[PDB]
Amino acid sequence: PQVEQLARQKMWNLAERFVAGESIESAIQAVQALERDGIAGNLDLLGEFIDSPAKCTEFADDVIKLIEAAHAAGIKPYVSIKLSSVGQGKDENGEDLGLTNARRIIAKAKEYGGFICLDMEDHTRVDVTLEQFRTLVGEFGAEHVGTVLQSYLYRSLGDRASLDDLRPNIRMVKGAYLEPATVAYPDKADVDQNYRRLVFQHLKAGNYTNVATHDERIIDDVKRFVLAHGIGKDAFEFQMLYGIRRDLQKQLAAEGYRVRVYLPYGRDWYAYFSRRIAETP
Ligand SMILES: Cc1cc2nc3c(=O)[nH]c(=O)nc-3n(C[C@H](O)[C@H](O)[C@H](O)COP(=O)(O)OP(=O)(O)OC[C@H]3O[C@@H](n4cnc5c(N)ncnc54)[C@H](O)[C@@H]3O)c2cc1C
Ligand SMILES: O=C(O)[C@@H]1CCCO1
Repeated sequence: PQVEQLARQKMWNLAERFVAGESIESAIQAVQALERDGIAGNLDLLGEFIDSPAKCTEFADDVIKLIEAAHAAGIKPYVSIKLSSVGQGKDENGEDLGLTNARRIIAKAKEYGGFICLDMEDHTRVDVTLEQFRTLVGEFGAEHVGTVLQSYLYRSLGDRASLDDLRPNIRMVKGAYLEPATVAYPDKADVDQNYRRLVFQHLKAGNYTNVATHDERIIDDVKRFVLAHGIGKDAFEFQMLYGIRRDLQKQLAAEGYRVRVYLPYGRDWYAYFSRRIAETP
């Protein structure tokens, strides 16, 4: 309705803190702005839990269009995908559709020297995502595909250790989803301690670690750990969501740490944006 135009625009203005815009062009412009401030980008097309196999494959094709556009602009493709957006769990001609679309995405990013992260979704998808991650590392190399472990899950430390033979690039996060006490630590102090164990164990193992958090107490303790263990500032990076603690993003880059910002865009922004709102301090 014409009467609702102002409210629709106001909601989008709220979301624009967290979402670059709705187009590939808006996302590329936002990454160029980050790079001018010494910060790297990690592109994501928004959307998840896509029901139709056709739409899952269209979504993968749109991620490929993004990778082509980034490359043509002189940006090394670094893209995060949710496998539920590209068909994970659905069979097409005897193979998992998420796996076959992820192969196409990673092959394209790798042609251009790029990288794909498999985001971690809710706990029901962890086993299949870790199985598919191991398969994809075998096909494309640990330099070209990474994944995520969530510190709120009891299983995560064991999962991290199980992956060490792959020398994998892993992003450590607290965890974005609603999870019961049989699956996830209810006490935030345990989530935060387990976060440190994941980062510290990954660094000691010599694997590339993405320290994805806006929690300054944790960030300061990671700086301390890296100093005490003689770890180079080329061996890991901090990561933050677009729009959150921009001051820290800039400060860390000025101190010579690597910083890479998760940079989402697209028309289907409601789910991601709703999680940002629910997280408000
Ligand atoms: C780059 C990146 C990628 C991620 N990828 C995944 C993934 O694939 N799967 C997954 O389950 N989780 C993922 N996460 C984690 C999930 O998004 C977090 O649980 C959430 O970001 C919690 O924020 P936090 O670690 O800053 O800490 P918190 O303890 O939640 O917050 C720490 C402080 O950060 C600031 N802050 C954090 N969030 C907000 C906000 N929404 N609004 C305003 N201030 C805020 C506040 O100052 C807050 O007190 C990712 C997080 C990051 C940073
Ligand atoms: O989708 C989300 O809310 C989180 C943050 C980025 C990747 O997974």
